[PDB]
Amino acid sequence: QAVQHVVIGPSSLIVHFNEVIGRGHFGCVYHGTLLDNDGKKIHCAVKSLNRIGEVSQFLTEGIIMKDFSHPNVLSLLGICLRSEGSPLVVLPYMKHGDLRNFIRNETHNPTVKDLIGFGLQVAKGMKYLASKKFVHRDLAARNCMLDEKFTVKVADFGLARDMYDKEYYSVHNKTGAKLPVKWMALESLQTQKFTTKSDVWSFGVLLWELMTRGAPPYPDVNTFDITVYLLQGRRLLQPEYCPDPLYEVMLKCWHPKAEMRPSFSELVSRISAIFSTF
Ligand SMILES: O=[N+]([O-])c1cccc(CNc2nc(C(F)(F)F)nc3ncc(-c4cnn(C5CCNCC5)c4)cc23)c1
Repeated sequence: QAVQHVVIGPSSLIVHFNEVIGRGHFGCVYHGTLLDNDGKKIHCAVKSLNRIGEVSQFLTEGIIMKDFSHPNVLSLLGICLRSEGSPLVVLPYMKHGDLRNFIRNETHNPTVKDLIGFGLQVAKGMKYLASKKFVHRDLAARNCMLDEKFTVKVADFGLARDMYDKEYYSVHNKTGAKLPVKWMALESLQTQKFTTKSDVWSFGVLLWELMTRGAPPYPDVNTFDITVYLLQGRRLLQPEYCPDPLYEVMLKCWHPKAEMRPSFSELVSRISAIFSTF
């Protein structure tokens, strides 16, 4: 026990295994139905982890993840160990899928204000995580979800940590770490260490993705050259319809001196002000 408050009884959960809605390196994600305490049926997303010594680490992870709670951070609904043996991670269903795919979709019409609002939401989610001394390491539009109410959830963390799109990652050959090179702070490219200050660099990249509606960053600088491009002081350019003040905020996030970058509390303030004016 001690993980009992995280536990979901098997007969209280249906996983719709024919309906794959996501795939990461650590397992598939399926549509599911959970019967809550209320006795109401709710839509969930279920994560099937394929890959006994490491079982107790999973229960360990479930409880710490359960303690995190915020409107803009992905929440853990529960975990279900079945007779199958494959641990199941139960998370709320995100109607609009990941934020990058939502904005790239040409049939969607998010407004400039919408896009700035998504950004603010992440800033808020990230503010809460940095206060709990949590470093994300992989903040990006592809790793934020969008629910039915246009609420952004910072995901890719705890039991949901994975690679869902291999395309942008280098996997280090010695340490195993995923390295999303084009979202990485300069100092992270050099030392492979990550901080809240490097999260801030990445949030900057995320804002740029928002104001370009999911364009690939630095499409013409190869991976290797990214380090000298940044050492040369060069940075991503202002997208066409990105307000001047917001771009200034991006540039702040990319200052070569980590200490010189704003904190997420400071980013929430500047961006709320931008969001509310005009
Ligand atoms: O953990 N992540 O940050 C992450 C990032 C990218 C992909 C995933 C796996 N995809 C997912 N992970 C989760 C989570 F994290 F809560 F379990 N919840 C999810 N809810 C809904 C959907 C989904 C898939 N298609 N759609 C609709 C898109 C518009 N039309 C058709 C259906 C929604 C994908 C999820 C996870």
